[PDB]
Amino acid sequence: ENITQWNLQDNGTEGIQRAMFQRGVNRSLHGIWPEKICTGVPSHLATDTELKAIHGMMDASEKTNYTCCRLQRHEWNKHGWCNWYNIEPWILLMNKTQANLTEGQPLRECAVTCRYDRDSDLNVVTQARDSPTPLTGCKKGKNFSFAGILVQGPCNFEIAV
Ligand SMILES: *[C@@H]1O[C@H](CO)[C@@H](O[C@@H]2O[C@H](CO)[C@@H](O[C@@H]3O[C@H](CO[C@@H]4O[C@H](CO)[C@@H](O)[C@H](O)[C@@H]4O)[C@@H](O)[C@H](O[C@H]4O[C@H](CO)[C@@H](O)[C@H](O)[C@@H]4O)[C@@H]3O)[C@H](O)[C@H]2NC(C)=O)[C@H](O)[C@H]1NC(C)=O
Ligand SMILES: *[C@@H]1O[C@H](CO)[C@@H](O[C@@H]2O[C@H](CO)[C@@H](O[C@@H]3O[C@H](CO[C@H]4O[C@H](CO)[C@@H](O)[C@H](O)[C@@H]4O)[C@@H](O)[C@H](O[C@@H]4O[C@H](CO)[C@@H](O)[C@H](O)[C@@H]4O)[C@@H]3O)[C@H](O)[C@H]2NC(C)=O)[C@H](O)[C@H]1NC(C)=O
Ligand SMILES: O=c1ccn([C@@H]2O[C@H](CO)[C@@H](O)[C@H]2OP(=O)(O)O)c(=O)[nH]1
Ligand SMILES: O=c1ccn([C@@H]2O[C@H](CO)[C@@H](O)[C@H]2OP(=O)(O)O)c(=O)[nH]1
Ligand SMILES: *[C@@H]1O[C@H](CO)[C@@H](O)[C@H](O)[C@H]1NC(C)=O
Ligand SMILES: *[C@@H]1O[C@H](CO)[C@@H](O)[C@H](O)[C@H]1NC(C)=O
Ligand SMILES: *[C@@H]1O[C@H](CO)[C@@H](O)[C@H](O)[C@H]1NC(C)=O
Repeated sequence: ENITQWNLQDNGTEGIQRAMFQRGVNRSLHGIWPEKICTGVPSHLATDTELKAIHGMMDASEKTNYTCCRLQRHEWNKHGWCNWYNIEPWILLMNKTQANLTEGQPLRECAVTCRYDRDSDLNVVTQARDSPTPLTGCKKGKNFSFAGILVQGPCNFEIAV
């Protein structure tokens, strides 16, 4: 039911993806998304010490030099507080998910957004998730590159039939 999405390295894509490439990071968690989006005052303000505990997750914000904690706080506020109720189980979940992503190619990895590279003739995956979704920037009949791993389809498993 919850969508897990993450960023993948790509020097050709300015922002988080280029920063990950330079830092030798292959996969960095974006968020864990239940159906219910949080509205209003969070039940708890996510501190930098708390958010830093999700080891290896990079901020999408250039203002923190892609470290912590603008993306992390935004994720707790928009998707965390109203569904997890307390910060401790959400940090342990976000951190276990990132620790799993750092290991390499996940069991379920589907492209979300691409940057088509004319030189290598590949759909360089900039964001992926654990379930298939309509693509953005991915060119039809071109193979996908998930932080170096070549896959002919949009997922590292079969969807169709
Ligand atoms: C998918 O995403 C959902 C969120 O939409 C996740 O579900 C949440 O899981 C967390 C645990 O990881 C749950 O948090 C705990 O809630 C306890 C109270 O919950 C009551 O019962 C139902 C649950 O069916 C709730 O819906 C009600 O609102 C009730 O409040 C709460 O007591 C508990 O805290 C205790 O432990 C922590 C430490 O773990 C202490 O810090 C704390 O003081 C206290 O002792 C937790 O906060 C949460 O209830 C779940 N939310 C829902 C809506 O079900 C799934 O886990 C996600 N799954 C995957 C695979 O990603
Ligand atoms: C990771 O991705 C980045 C971005 O795509 C890439 O960086 C680019 O690298 C190229 C080559 O080193 C570089 O090109 C040079 O640009 C200067 C002018 O630069 C100015 O303008 C840029 C915008 O156009 C701006 O980004 C710069 O900061 C700067 O203000 C130009 O003078 C160079 O001279 C030419 O050199 C070529 C050969 O290299 C000759 O054929 C030619 O005649 C000129 O002498 C050259 O074009 C580009 O500026 C970089 N862009 C950015 C954004 O940094 C990295 O290369 C890539 N990393 C890896 C490891 O792949
Ligand atoms: O985790 C993230 C967050 C944002 N982005 C993209 O970077 C820009 C936001 O500054 C935006 O270009 C935004 O595009 P979007 O995510 O909305 O598709 C990422 O790539 N990864
Ligand atoms: O199920 C979903 C799918 C996407 N999103 C948000 O929309 C942005 C673009 O897809 C995604 O980058 C994400 O942005 P965010 O909420 O993390 O700011 C969801 O919220 N839930
Ligand atoms: C991490 O991976 C292991 C093995 O696939 C799995 O048992 C565990 O549930 C995963 N944790 C998360 C947070 O996805
Ligand atoms: C977060 O995950 C890392 C593994 O990358 C682990 O070493 C660390 O103890 C975990 N942190 C918390 C707060 O559990
Ligand atoms: C990134 O991915 C490539 C391809 O899977 C791999 O060769 C490389 O070792 C990975 N880097 C890290 C930091 O795990």
